[PDB]
Amino acid sequence: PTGEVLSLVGKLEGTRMGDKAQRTKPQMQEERRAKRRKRDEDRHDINKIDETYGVNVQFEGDEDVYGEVR
Amino acid sequence: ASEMAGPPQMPNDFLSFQDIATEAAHPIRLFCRYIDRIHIFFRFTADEARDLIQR
Amino acid sequence: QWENSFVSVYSKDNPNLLFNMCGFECRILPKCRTSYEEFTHKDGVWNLQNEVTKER
Repeated sequence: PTGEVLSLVGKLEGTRMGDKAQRTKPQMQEERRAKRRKRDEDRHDINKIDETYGVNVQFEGDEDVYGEVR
Repeated sequence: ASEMAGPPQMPNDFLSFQDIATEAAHPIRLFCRYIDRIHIFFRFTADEARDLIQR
Repeated sequence: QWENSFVSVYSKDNPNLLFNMCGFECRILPKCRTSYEEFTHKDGVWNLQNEVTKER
């Protein structure tokens, strides 16, 4: 059996195309929901250079972090 | 061309027509233009077919 | 050029139509013309219906 790959014609009637084809799930859904909830909380709360050397802040795809369909 | 593109004020879809009679009146009923491939489809009446054969 | 073209005819004589499509040869056959033991066994065909008749 391992010598060569058998032709599909013999086992064609075994099953159908995409018999075990399952759709995918979104990634970081919980994190996106948390970001959306925090942003909505801030939104409804809003609606309702010193001489120090270290004063300046430390200034260190296609995924919607906010989780809202623009 | 106007039938297959619709009036300028009322554009049509890819494969559609203003009315069944309007599409069926002309010899051509469907046109598809690829980058170089052309596809056309006629529904020819018997008298028109005989006239074309004679011509 | 005729040497590199394709024509298909459907009438009382020829019951099928041939399309080359986008590099895929597909033949359309109406159900109202021939039965030939019609059945739903293979997935290589496509079921096409009418808007009003709502039947294959």
